[PDB]
Amino acid sequence: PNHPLWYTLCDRYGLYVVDEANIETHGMVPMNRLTDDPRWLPAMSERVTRMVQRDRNHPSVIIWSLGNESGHGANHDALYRWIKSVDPSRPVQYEGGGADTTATDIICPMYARVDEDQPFPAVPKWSIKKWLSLPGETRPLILCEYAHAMGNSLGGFAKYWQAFRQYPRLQGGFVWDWVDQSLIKYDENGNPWSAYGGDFGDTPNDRQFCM
Amino acid sequence: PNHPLWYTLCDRYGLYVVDEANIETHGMVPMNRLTDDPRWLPAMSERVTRMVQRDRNHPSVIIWSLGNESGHGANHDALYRWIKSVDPSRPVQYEGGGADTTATDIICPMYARVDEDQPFPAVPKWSIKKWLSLPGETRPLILCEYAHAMGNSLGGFAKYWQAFRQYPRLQGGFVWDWVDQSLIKYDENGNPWSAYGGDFGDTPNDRQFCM
Ligand code: NA
Ligand code: NA
Ligand code: NA
Ligand code: NA
Repeated sequence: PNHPLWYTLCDRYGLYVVDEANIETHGMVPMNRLTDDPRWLPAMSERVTRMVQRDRNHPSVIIWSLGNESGHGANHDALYRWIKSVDPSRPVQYEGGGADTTATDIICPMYARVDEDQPFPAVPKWSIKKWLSLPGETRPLILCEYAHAMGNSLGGFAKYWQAFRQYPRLQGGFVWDWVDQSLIKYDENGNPWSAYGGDFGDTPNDRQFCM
Repeated sequence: PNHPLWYTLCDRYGLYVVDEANIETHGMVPMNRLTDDPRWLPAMSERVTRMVQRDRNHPSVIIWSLGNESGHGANHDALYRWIKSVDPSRPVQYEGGGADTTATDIICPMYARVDEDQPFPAVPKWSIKKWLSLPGETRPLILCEYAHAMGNSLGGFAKYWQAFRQYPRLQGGFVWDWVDQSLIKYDENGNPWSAYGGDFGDTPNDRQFCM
């Protein structure tokens, strides 16, 4: 969840907001180790419930998210249902566990391609066009992250938009992402320069992957 | 309906048969002028009922068809339901009226393309990949006619097969069609040559379109 003023400004200027619980357990092995453990349900529930209690009156918020990259565990199912019960006015989405689990109203993959399947075991990233018509699938598809804009990038962006416009149930997505996460450092003169991962003696690091 | 020996041979050799009623009213304006007229129901019913009564024991017949290019009329709905009631063992398909009407268990367009929509009013031919995922649509898609093999043709045939293999619910199609409808004619010498439309004094005609 963002700074409270962010919602107010989105209300007044006009932007659709996905308000997202502060839950990411990307580093766990497997990714759902904590989110499937009932002993972590209380901690997780507070991050969902106190978000809804704070933000539910903002018109700009149109979708709740259960967090990010925490696999899919039973705690997600529990908290999905809690929101649907407490606030029927907004869809709930969550990408973990394959983007189309029982804890999401919206098929919301990250980095699924327009035409090409990426059939990883357990968590495949189908072509977005194919995903829509998998037997029994009815949900709309909106990418929670796509067109990774790292450095000299956004190649093939037009291909997404052509498909967004042709397929009613492909309703767009969220580019990853808005702003380079570079920090300002100084040399011996007093000249500012853009510092990324590794430039503060930090180790292990993932380097320029913040930008 | 075919010569009775056809079904026997398809039973023994192993081919899947779509058995189709002898109903085509293509030249009406509009196409359903007869099939929506309750006075033509008796005549239509006998073409459907008598086919089912003849052929229902043949294992090779796996799908019933209500005919071809006769628009979509209320008589089609009546007869669709008569088959479903009399023989639950086989799906019913019918292409008229836009290939996805209430009178078909299978989306069965003729000459719908792989990626390109052809948005004709009332009876659009959506791209087959798009058709699958239209809001609310659940049925499988099998083209009753595709890849027009007229003379030097079948360009793009591979594009169809790639999509059939990638999309579970795209379950193939029927090429149009098997055999050139040329006839053997003779001249002053006694030369056997191949004759198409018009070569018999017949007027009006549509020429090489029979091949
Ligand atoms: Na769309
Ligand atoms: Na990053
Ligand atoms: Na298929
Ligand atoms: Na023809």
